[PDB]
Formats: sequence, structure tokens, C-alpha cells
Amino acid sequence: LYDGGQLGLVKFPVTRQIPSYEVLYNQLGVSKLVEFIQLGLLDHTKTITMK
Amino acid sequence: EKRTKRAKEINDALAKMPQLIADYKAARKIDWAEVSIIDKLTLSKKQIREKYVKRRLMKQN
Amino acid sequence: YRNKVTIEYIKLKEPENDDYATRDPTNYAQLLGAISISRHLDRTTYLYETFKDKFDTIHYVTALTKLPGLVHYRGADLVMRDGVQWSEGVKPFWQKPNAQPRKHLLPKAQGLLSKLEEQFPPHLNNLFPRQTANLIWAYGQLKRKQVVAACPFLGDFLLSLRRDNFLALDKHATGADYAQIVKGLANLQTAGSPADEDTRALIEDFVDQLTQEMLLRRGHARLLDAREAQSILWGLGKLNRRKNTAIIDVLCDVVLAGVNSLTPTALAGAFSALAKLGHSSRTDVFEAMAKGYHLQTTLMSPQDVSLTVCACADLGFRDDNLLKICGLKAADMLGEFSNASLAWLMAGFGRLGYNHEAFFSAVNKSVLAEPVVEVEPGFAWRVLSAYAGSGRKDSESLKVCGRITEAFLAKLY
Amino acid sequence: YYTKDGLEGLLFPKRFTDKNLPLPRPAVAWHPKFDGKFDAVGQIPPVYEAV
Amino acid sequence: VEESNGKLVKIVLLDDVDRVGQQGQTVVVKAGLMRHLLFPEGKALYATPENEAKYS
Amino acid sequence: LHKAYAKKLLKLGFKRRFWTDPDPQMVPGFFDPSKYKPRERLNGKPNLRPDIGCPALRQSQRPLKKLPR
Amino acid sequence: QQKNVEIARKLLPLAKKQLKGLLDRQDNVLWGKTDIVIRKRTFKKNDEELYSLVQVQWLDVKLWSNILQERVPLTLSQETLTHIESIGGLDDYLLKTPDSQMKSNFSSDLRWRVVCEAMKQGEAESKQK
RNA sequence: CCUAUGCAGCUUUAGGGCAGGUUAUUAUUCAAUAAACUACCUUUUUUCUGGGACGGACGCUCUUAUUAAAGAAACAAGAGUGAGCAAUGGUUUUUACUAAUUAUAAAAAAGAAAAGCUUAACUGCAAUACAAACAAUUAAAGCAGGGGCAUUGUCGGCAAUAAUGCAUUGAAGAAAUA
Ligand SMILES: [K+]
Ligand SMILES: [Mg+2]
Ligand SMILES: [Mg+2]
Ligand SMILES: [Mg+2]
Ligand SMILES: [Mg+2]
Repeated sequence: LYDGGQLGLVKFPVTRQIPSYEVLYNQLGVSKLVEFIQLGLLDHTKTITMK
Repeated sequence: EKRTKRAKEINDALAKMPQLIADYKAARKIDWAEVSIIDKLTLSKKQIREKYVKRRLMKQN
Repeated sequence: YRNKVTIEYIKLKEPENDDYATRDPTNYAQLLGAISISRHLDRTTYLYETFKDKFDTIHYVTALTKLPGLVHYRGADLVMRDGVQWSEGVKPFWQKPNAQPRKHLLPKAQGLLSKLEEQFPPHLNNLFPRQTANLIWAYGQLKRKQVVAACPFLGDFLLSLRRDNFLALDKHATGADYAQIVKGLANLQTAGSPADEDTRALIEDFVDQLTQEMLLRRGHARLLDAREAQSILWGLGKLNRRKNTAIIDVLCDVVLAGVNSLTPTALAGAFSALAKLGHSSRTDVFEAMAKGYHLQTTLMSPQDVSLTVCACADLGFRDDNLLKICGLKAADMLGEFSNASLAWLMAGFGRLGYNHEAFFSAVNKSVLAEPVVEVEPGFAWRVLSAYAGSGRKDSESLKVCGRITEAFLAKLY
Repeated sequence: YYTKDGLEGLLFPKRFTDKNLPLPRPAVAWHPKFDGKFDAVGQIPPVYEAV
Repeated sequence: VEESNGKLVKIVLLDDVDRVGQQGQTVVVKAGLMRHLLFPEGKALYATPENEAKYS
Repeated sequence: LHKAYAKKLLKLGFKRRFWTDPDPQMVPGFFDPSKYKPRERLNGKPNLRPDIGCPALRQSQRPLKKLPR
Repeated sequence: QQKNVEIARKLLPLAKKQLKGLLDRQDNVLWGKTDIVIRKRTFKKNDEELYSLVQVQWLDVKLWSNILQERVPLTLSQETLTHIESIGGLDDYLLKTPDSQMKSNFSSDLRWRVVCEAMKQGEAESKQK
């Protein structure tokens, strides 16, 4: 990775913004939830929980 | 509380803004009643403007 | 001063108390400290060889009393507990039955002790009851371990205490002295080789006189706590002193008051001691001890389980909660129990008439899994008795009993 | 709204019953900084209903 | 005396002193004074909890 | 980034998605008082020392200096 | 203990010689509360660390001992002198402390002398009273 | 002799340090701090070049030869520059005027000067191209907001071609969290 002495990669600025903590959640789409119910893997006649 | 105070300050400043603009324009207008160069009939209008406008602005400053 | 400087001061903390590990003692007190806190036999031997002539009565007594602790058991005869640390009455391990000392430590201890015994005799007449008790206790430990076979000065130690109707004890007796004397004598009469007939008679006679005249008649039992009282009960049980029950009741009362301080290894000893003596009328005492196993189940070992069950069967005390605790603990420790030990445990349940589903279910699964089973005549009848007494039925116990019978018939000595 | 211990009880209740342990208790309330993020405090055994 | 770094000590007087005080009085005196004169002469003792109860 | 430089970074295993890393302590209900650390400012200065610095920012390894004695 | 040895090995070559000289005086003085302190220097413009020793100021004093009826010369540090004065003097210091804490041959010999003399006088006085 | 990821010894008013002595200040009955003097420890002391040293040079524009597309080197040649302007910027009107720049055949519906009003020397974005190893550098139709002069056109600094400096570290105004 050495470029001969020019060191062109460290001539760019630095950003310090902190991403939102919600990037640590598991994402579930509504379209995927319906597909499971249609196939019969989920019971739609009772409350659905994360369990 | 801080947001309320900051909003109050800006509102007051905008209320006084029209008067500040009027003074700004007025201070740069030539008052021909105090000009004696025309009596001399020697200098042009531009030279008259510089001579008297500069004196007024510096005195105000 | 272009380059600014920051200064930090670091203090080197040191232990408050000195360990006499490397320096040579140069005073009466320093020599005593080095001997007492010695860590290895090589250190004790070095001190004796170099400073042999700078010894007094106290120095000889201290060296003898610390020698038993410098003799270590084999690492193969010890099992380490999970996360247990040294504390008051609790060790980080439990001992397997009949533990043996380290191979390379016996000759050192025997050689060192022989030298000490040679120079001691002149100091026999300058001993106090505390010093006599410690010497008796030390030798008993040295006999339980394979260091000595008898105490050369036993006749003198017993005479010193007995003279003048225990006059020396009447003024310089404490709770520790009685616990050490009785416990030491018991280990000198039962541990290792059984005994000599004359030695047995003298020890038993002295213990009977000491207990009645001092602890009972003079009420010196007030100086005993739960632990000291328990130690005396164990000693009496090993000596089979069943004739006098007045002291047993007094000792049981002390144990009852301080039940909370006893650990599972001490409660089991009390059960066995009472079972040996046949004292089974103290149901209240048994109930209090049983209540002590509820919270300290993590400090129980296979020896405690075996002793508790056998003692209960002999005493005839049946507590469902206590038996349930022992059964569940034994089910997991099946790998630690020996074939003979596990047969006695099964027989104990049969005598009590208690059927423990988890315990017997685990045993049956293990026996069936074994391809070739070899049951010995010594315990073949015990395991069969346990199944019959425990009421185990055709589900899988008949198959286990069937294999038991076939293995026994396979040899038929 | 679930806490660290509460989420475990929701997902694996058998992990506690098999050991004869009581289930984790639910939280009392959430920090005000999260107002507008949650509608109710989760119950370790959820209450199922008909739909 | 706590922050005196050993320069000042609490003293219990056993006998009347010309300037330090009277018998039974607890006072503060310079460390050097007690070290050289009051202590070796036997006119006072250090203000330990045991000495205070016994004498003060 | 220029294609030649980008491929080297990917070939070395560069896969960052955000400018910085998320803080697990910010997730509601998962705050651990024991593992508390005040937020610090990221350092932007590369380690360019040719003796103990980054091997990608120097042409070759230089000998270490002498210790004070 | 492990950290103490690690720090000691980082001392400057001349500071190590000074440290050994200080330790060799333990048997000749009343060690008491004397402790070892290390000086560490750090700089803003470089990542360099210098380790050196901080010396102990020894004081020669004469303390009164009523049991011995004598002024005993002693070499002390300021902290040790403060502790002895607070506890109640030389006699109380020697009679309230076990031999293990002394950590000095000079101190141990002095303590042993006081203890034996105290017992003799006390026994005689007790028999009288 | 020259060339090195060079090595070593020696010297000093080359940089940094205090770890012995002296000296200064302070404190306890052989101690702590140091922009000083002596001793000691550690570190630095470019490249190009008709060999090296000595001398000279290193950014950015214009012009000359290698023809009339572009491009093109040498310690080749001839000249500039590290700014200035609150108007010498923006925009309307008039006419006996058509210059000047370091240098130069720019320019007539264009400029310069004179007279009047002004702050676009803006906020948020941008198709498509010139150039170019990369970094950056250059031109720009058009859309929304608030304005200036006109009255439906122009204004995102200055005829054009030079008047410059990455990241890091530091500092200021405002806003959002915690
Ligand atoms: K040449
Ligand atoms: Mg060169
Ligand atoms: Mg590019
Ligand atoms: Mg317009
Ligand atoms: Mg323009």
C-alpha cells in the first residue's frame, strides 16, 4: 500500500458523526411477515410477539 | 428558557431595523445647504461627495 | 523550558507482616517466628541444623506442632472444589478416603522428627497444659499420616495432666485444650494400625476420668463452642464411650445452641458420632442439624452424603427433605462414588424405606449402559437388598438385578 | 419496552421453568429521554388475544 | 494537631505545670517540648484513649 | 476513490459502513452502569514514525533508538 | 508485588544502585513506616519516561523509655516519629506491635529487650501487690 | 573519488533532558523543586548538479526557436509576480472621446469618462464539457428563495491570461444532543 512518499490517502478530512443506535436492531419487512402468514408459519388469529 | 430569550432578542432587533436602514441611507446623502465648494465653482460633484461624505462618516464613527 | 514536564510519585506497597523466608534469625523471638511461619520442610530442617544450640522448650514444641501441616497429601487423592477459597472451617478441596502422603516427603518428615525426639526428653518437666495438648494433637495427626506408629512420651503427657486431680487444668484449662486432648487420643488409638492392648486401656481410662471430673463435675463444658463440642463427640464415638450419657447430652446441648456455625462436613460428623454411640432419643437435635443442610448444599461432598444416609438409617431418623437433598446430590456425583461406597448408599435408602426416583433411575441407566458388568460378592447382596427394600419394580430394576445375579454366578468363588 | 433480563424471559421461558426459577420481572417505566419511542411496557408472559 | 504532621501533640497533664496547664487538663503542646522536658521528667503522658480514661 | 487504490483496500479487508461505530450503551434498556466511559474525541493524526508506525506509511523499517542510561 | 518488581527493573542504572544502598540500611535503623517512593517524569512533546528514586530523610533523635529509664538514640523518618508519638511513645510502640511488623534487626533486638524487662518488673510488682 | 535505511570516535554559544557536584529558594530534626555553571545521557545536521565541493536554484503567469492542429526538454533565452480597488464592483442615461496594462493586431451595440440609484464581492442546488496518474485546478445552461438597476433585460466580483498552501492541531459565531 506504500505509494512512494506522496501519501495521498491521508490528504482527506475526517468525519466523527455517530450513527444511530437503531442500526443494532434486526429489520423485518411487512411484506416478509405476510408471506410467512400466507404459507402458514405464523398464526394470524392471535397476537404475534417476537417469540 | 434559552430558546425563548433568543427569539425575543431577534424580534426586538427586527423591530428597530427599519430605523437603522433609514439612518444608513441618510448619512450618505449630500446636503447641498452646507456646501461651499459650489460657491468656489472649482470641484466636480464626485469630489464634493468624497469631501463631505467622508467627514460626516468619520465624525459619526 | 520548551518541553513541559509532569512528575508522578509512585509508592511501592508492601505486606504489613514479614514472612521469615530468606533472612537468618538473630534473636530469641526471630527464631520462633521463622519456625512458626515455615513453608517447607527444607526450611525447618535448615533452621534446626544451623541454630540447633539456640533452642528452648518453646522452640521444640512449636516445631513439632507445625510439622503435621508441612506434610502434604498426594495431588491424586484430592479433588478441588469450584471456586471455594480458604476460610474458617472451609477448604478448597475434599479428601478421598484413606488419602496417602506425598512419596518424597515421608523420609524427610521421619528424619526430622527423629532428631527432634532425641533432644526433647530433657524438657518434659517444663510443659504447660497448652503445650501438652498441642503435642498430643500433633502426634495424633502424625500417626494418621504415615510418619509415626506411636508416641514415645504418651505415658508422660497423660501423667502430667492426671497428677493432683487435674490441678494443672483447673488453673490453665481452656476450650481448646479439651478438644485437642480428646481428638488427639482418638487418632492415636484408631488411625492406621489399630492399637496396642496396653495403650488402648490407658487411653480409654484417662478419657473417662477426664470427661467426668472436668467437663461434667466441674462444669468446664461452659468453655466449649459448637465446633469444640462436636470434636469431642467424634472422639468419644471412635473410643466407643457409650457408658456415660450425661456428658453426651451436655455436648449435644452446646451443638444445638451453635448449630448455625457448623458446616456440612461438621453436621455429618455429629450424625455419625451419635449413630456410633447409639444416642437416638435426641430427635430435636437431629431436626436442628437437618435444617442446616438447606442453604449449604454447595459445600457437600460424597463423604458427607454417605455418612448422612448411613447415620440416618442406623439412628432411624427419616427426614424426607434431607433424604431428597442427598439423593439429588448423589445422582450427579455417581462418578465420584466407588463401587463399594455406592452399594452402601443404596442399602441405606432401602433400610429407611425411601424410594428416590432420580437416584435409582440414574443407577439403572449406568448399569445397563455397561457392556460387561462384574459385581463382587462383598456388595452383590447389598445392591440386591436396596432394590428389594426400596420397592423398585419391573420397570427396569429386574433387568439390573438380573445382570447382578448373572455376574455373581459367573464367579461363585 | 423490554430490558436485557426481560427480553431473555420473553424469548426462552423454558430456560427458567426447567430450572425451577421464577421468570424475570418487567420494568416499571422507561427514561423520559425515550418518550415517543414506546407505547407500553412489555410483560414477560405476553397476554394473547383474539384477532 | 491532625494536620500538624507531628509538630503538635495532645498532652495529658499528671502534675501542675507553670504554663502548660493544670493536672487533668488536655492541651496541645509543641512536639519538641514534650519530647525533651515534659515526658522524660514524668510530668505528663500522651493523650491516648487509655491514658485519658485512666488519668483525664 | 480511484479504482487502483480502492481494490487494494478491499483486497486487504476494508468493509466499514459508517464514519464511526455505534455505541451499544445508547440502546434503551441496555445501559450498564459498570461499563461507563465518557465519550472521547477521535484522533485524526496518523502514526508516521518509521520505527513503530504503520508499515503502509513508510518505505522500510528503521532501527529503534537507544534507551536512556 | 509483580508491579513493584516491574517498576524496579525500569529504574535508571544509577538509581538501581541507590535503591540497593537504601535497602541495605534496613537492619541498622528503625524501619517503622518507611516506604519506597519512585519518581516518574513524563513530557508533552515526546513519549519518553524517566524513572528515578526519591531519597529518605533520616533523623537522629533521643526518645525517652520509662521501662529502661534511658534516652535511646534512634534513626527515624518523619512518618515513623509521628506514628510513635501518636500511639503513646517508644514503650507503647514496642509493646503494642508484634515481631512480624518490625521488619528490622535493630528494632527486633530493642523490642525483645523491652519485653523481657517489662515482664520481670511486672512479675515482681504483681507479687508485691 | 563518488554513492548508502550507513557505522563509529571527537568538537561546539545545533535541539531536548536532570540523573553526580556546586549554587539558589523552601521544609524537617542523609530532604524536596530547578530556563544557571561544570559532568553525563540521547537526538538532528535535504535534493538537483556534464564527478563532488564552491556558486546558483526550487511556487505561479507572459513571450522566443523546434512553422501555419494540440503537445514537447536542457544549470537554454527575454520579461513579470507572492497585489490593488468600498469603487477600479452591479445596473440605467447622455456623447466634438476610442486609451492603457509586465507584455500583447482583444473589443463599435462595445469600451472609457461624466451624471443618478445601489451591494449579486448573495442563501440552497445543478445537466453537460475542458483538462488530468491521483489529489486538487477550469468553464457553465438551468431550478427555488431574498434583492439591485431597468421595465422585461442583466447582476453568483474586477477585458482576458499570475497575486498561492493538503491533512492534522488550535481558535471564534450559531445550532442539536447528552
Ligand atoms: K564531464
Ligand atoms: Mg547530491
Ligand atoms: Mg480527477
Ligand atoms: Mg429581474
Ligand atoms: Mg461579471
